[PDB]
Amino acid sequence: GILKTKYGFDNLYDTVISVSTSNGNDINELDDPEHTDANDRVIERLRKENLKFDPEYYVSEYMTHKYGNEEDLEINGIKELLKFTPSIVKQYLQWYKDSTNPNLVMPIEFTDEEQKQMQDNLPKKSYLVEDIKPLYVTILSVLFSYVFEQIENEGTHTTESAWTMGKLCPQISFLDQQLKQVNEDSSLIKIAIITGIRRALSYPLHRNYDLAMKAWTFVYYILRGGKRLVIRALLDIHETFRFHDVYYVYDKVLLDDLTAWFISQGSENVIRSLALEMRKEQESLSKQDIEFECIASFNEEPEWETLNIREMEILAESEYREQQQNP
Amino acid sequence: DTSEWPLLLKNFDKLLVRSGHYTPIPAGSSPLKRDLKSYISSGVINLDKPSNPSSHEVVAWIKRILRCEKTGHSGTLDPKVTGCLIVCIDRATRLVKSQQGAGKEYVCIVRLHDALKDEKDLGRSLENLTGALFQRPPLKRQLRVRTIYESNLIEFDNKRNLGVFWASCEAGTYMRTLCVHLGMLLGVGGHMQELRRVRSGALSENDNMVTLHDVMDAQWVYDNTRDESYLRSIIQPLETLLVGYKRIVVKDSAVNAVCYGAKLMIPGLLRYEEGIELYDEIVLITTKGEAIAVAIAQMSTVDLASCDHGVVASVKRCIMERDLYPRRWGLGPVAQKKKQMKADGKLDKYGRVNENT
Amino acid sequence: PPDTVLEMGAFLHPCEGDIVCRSINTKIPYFNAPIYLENKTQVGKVDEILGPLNEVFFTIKCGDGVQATSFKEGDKFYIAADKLLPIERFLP
Amino acid sequence: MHLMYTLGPDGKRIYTLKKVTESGEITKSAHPARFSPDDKYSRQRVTL
Repeated sequence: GILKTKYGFDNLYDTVISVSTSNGNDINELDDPEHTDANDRVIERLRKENLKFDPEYYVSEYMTHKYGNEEDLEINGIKELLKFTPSIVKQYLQWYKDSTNPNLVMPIEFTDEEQKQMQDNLPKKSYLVEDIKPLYVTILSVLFSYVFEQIENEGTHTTESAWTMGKLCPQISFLDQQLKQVNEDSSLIKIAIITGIRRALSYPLHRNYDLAMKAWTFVYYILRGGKRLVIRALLDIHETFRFHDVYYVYDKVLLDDLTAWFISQGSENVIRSLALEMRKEQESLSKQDIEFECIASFNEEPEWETLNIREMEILAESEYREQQQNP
Repeated sequence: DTSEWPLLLKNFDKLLVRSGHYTPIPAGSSPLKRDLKSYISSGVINLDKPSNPSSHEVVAWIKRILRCEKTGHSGTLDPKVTGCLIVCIDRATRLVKSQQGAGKEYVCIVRLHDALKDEKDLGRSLENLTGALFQRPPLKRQLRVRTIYESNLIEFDNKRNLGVFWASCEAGTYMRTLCVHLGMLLGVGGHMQELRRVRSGALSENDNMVTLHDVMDAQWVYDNTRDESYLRSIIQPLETLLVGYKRIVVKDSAVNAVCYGAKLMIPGLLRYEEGIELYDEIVLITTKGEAIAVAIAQMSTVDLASCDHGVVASVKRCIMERDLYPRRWGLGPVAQKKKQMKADGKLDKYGRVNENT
Repeated sequence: PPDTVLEMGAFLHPCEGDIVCRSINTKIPYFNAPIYLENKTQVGKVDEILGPLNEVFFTIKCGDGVQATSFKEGDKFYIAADKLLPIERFLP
Repeated sequence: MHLMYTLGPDGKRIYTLKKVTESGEITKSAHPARFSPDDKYSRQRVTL
């Protein structure tokens, strides 16, 4: 009608994204970034995740992990990926083993390069934020993106690292902080975790439920490490976006502020609490909750059939027998 | 004999082989044997820009004429230049960044503001301004260093006070500054009278340079007679801009990973070019000769021959789409099979597929 | 009033009302950096900087009532030592 | 415009300011003709 619908950190930003699409921003997935409210963003995302998800790609990836040979498995990568531990997780795990009280926060001394980042690259300002609960959940979401990226890439960033992270993160590719629809069941943290999984089975190179789950376990570990370990990850995420001459924009509208805010207003108790909260939700989940609407046709328009990811593996393994049998 | 094959496929048997075992995935087409919509979408026109409407307006005209999602282009430094403008269409836009940082050659007419007391002086001041030069942008304008690799005075007419010369230079070098600088170095003062760009990166005015009139015709001819041959001749496939680069062909199975930015590993290696030095910029290609990505090599050809494990190349720039080569197990539409499980029972009480055997 | 001063330029020739100089410093002038004679009087300011990395030249925009043609070869030109950047700040 | 050429023996352009060379070849403008986006003469120009 008139006014743009603000987005990003505390809904302060506009225009920036819209402009970036003319400049090669292919992370954004909103059809109309400047004129789409929070609820409509959900509607739009959920529907687009369905069109994006590819079951034939999903089953291929599963079958390879379970039934492919030594050769096909090494081309794919999945077995190695699942053995891998990101540098940040690894220094938490190391603290854990040595510590006689695994329940405390983990002491971090920020590196010289990290001190420099915090002076130079982040906004210096106070943050009056009344509504901080969507900011923590964004942290929860973005960490999953990061951890997934570290695993899939085995510790070394690449020229699509920001794209991978931005895709797995609903607050970035869809500017969506609400996550849960409202119209006229489940925790918000439980949705964030389901969203992470569903996107990790539709967008990246490796689409694998175990992987998604592994990435989430590692998120819980970093959280348990405490605020200072979360900041260390936030700093890496931030750089990966800043260093990109197109996607730097997501620092502008979201990560610039989010990391600066977190450094000063970030609570240690809220972090730990989020950690134990998200672990419960993750552990209450199974393949049965991961549903996608997939396509079968109809002529008398396309008709969607709903099936969870476990149903897809049984139909695969069932038809796999007929192939192994008949010839 | 394979030295008759088009573009990136020239001299394919002059690539040192690695693996013998593999199976060709039906997806994708070779660059020359692409089909219209996607040929155009990997398209590149070496345009002779007319001396007038700005580079952006002209590209806009190409967009309106062809009708396509995106167009970008090789460089804009001077607005009245004629000559090579490489207009990229759709997926080819992926390569404009490189095309813009690509070396450019010019033919320039300088206007001196008074007659030189020694004609031979210009050639000398031109010779003076080669290699790393200082240069501040003309009419946000910071002093930078640009290199002029070679120049050459072609012709000088002291009475008319006009000189015509060639310069080869780093991207970002301004010819209208160059002209002002000769002006100052000669005392009489000077400025750029006119300019023509004779090469932009891997494309010179000799390599199939077409005009806006050709673009309009080629499009008219399809829209009215459905013949493509025209349209398909003015548009060269992006793989053109990559002939110079050394080549690694990638196993069909490993292609998609490169499209997501992942390293290329030994298991994924199929063939390699001789004399590839550690850190070179290489192109990675399908066996159909499609450019997957431009990559930084990580293993010398000698290493690439003897190595059991190891990473071969990191991706500098993804060109190819993400799910062009998905690795389908070729089972059968999973969703569609659940429609037939409603149509025949066998589905459980809750409507979900039975874990049964 | 100026303080500590460095050798900057040596007069090469005039050019449409400006002073062109061969460089005699190892450092690079600021834009608009005021230029002085030995008797420390402001003759104008730095305009254009040009030439190769080894053989820099620059132009002086002449200050109010200063003729470009009222100088000769040799005549040195000077700059405030604080208004100079090392060559390192432009290289890769 | 001032920039003119003739094709050398090798096939490539030889640039010059002169309207006719030293060897008596009449020279061509180096620059392409202006283009007008609305040019209904596409059909006439294509048959030749």
